[PDB]
Amino acid sequence: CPLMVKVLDAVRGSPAINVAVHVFRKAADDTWEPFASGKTSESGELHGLTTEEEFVEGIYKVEIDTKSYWKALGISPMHEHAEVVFTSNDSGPRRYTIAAMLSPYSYSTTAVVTN
Amino acid sequence: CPLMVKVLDAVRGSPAINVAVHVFRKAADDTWEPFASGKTSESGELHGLTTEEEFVEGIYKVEIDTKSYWKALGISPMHEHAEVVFTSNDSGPRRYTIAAMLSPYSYSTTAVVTN
Amino acid sequence: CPLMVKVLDAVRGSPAINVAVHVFRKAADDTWEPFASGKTSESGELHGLTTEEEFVEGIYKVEIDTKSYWKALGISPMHEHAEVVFTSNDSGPRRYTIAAMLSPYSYSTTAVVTN
Amino acid sequence: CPLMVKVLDAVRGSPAINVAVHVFRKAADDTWEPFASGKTSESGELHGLTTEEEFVEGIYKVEIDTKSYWKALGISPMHEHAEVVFTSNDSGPRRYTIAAMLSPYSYSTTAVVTN
Repeated sequence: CPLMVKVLDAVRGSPAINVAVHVFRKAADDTWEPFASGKTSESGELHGLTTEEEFVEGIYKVEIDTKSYWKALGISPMHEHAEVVFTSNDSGPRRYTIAAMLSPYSYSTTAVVTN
Repeated sequence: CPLMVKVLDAVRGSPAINVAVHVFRKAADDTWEPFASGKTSESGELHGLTTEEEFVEGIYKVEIDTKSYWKALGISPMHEHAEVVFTSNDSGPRRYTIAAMLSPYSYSTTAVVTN
Repeated sequence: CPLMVKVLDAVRGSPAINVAVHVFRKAADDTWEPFASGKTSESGELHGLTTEEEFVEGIYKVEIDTKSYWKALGISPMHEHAEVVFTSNDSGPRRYTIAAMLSPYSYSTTAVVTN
Repeated sequence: CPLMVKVLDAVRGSPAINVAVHVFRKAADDTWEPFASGKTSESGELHGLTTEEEFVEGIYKVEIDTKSYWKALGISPMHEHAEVVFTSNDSGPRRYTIAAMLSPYSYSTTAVVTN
């Protein structure tokens, strides 16, 4: 509920299905601690990564296995992965949607925060 | 000189070459009057659309024929075109560059206004 | 149901609420005919614009009143609107989700087409 | 010459000036070795990161310090940075340009490979 990840395919105009997503949280010693992970569903959305209790303030990294996605579609991409690093600096009942739009040579990402 | 267009292909990671661009200016009867046109060069850029003298205050529409571009590459796109509508004001800055990033199911257009 | 529109604010990272959206369909005489309209909800989403019975093949213009959105936030924007023009064909998938991400000088738009 | 970075501020419609850029190259032991760095000029462009002789085939990471840019404008952005990882090949086009479009809650990064 507090964190959702959505992956779109800009070449085919479809949800990017079964894309692996890893989320890390920056630890007190500046290292990346593994936090949660999953695969996008048929809608391109990855729900249920975390809970309100666990998703505290911090710096989070979302790494998307775009290369495996493209290769499964018959595409050899130029980007090796997609990575989005963001901060939650607002505790409380805040909901984050991290959306990534993918192409073999490009990505775009948007964060929408709602209450 | 006062109005430039730059177009990139975010799927192939290249300038979008030979893309037709049409510029319109809103007439007193709220219809779009043809103003200028051209096609992008091998660098994805279109220079010389207009002159300082001809480029007066008004509401301008820039339409980039992305559909013909994608079709010539064998790619089925979503959009008929990519566009920006903006107002030229003589109190504001003096050079307008329309920067367009293209993919078959996603585009961005930005007005970059410089002095 | 066949057509959904979502509008996001790239400056604030929030849904764009109460944004007016007009959809037009190109008539056989090359004119733009009013087809449907609505305003985005608190989620930035506009549901129920049309029905399967009404949404036939054709060329559609989705015109988003970004100017009123920005002025309600105290901003006089450079883009006068956002416009997304596309063709629906019946041999392909039938549900279109059109998302637009806004700034006073830029927008990006994504199309997701499902069956 | 072989590697350039260009950054636009899509909220203000202007080149993103004085933006720090760090480039790393993957070493034989899978570690990221610092390769080059610089900052964008008044045109938003960063030239002279490297030379043809030093930019050999390999996997390169380009990290753009978007956080400091927004913070210098008084804005606490969502993202810590914008990054792309790509592979250079000698038997291919020999100029790589990373084009980045920025907003506080949204960005795109594209690799443009030209000859």
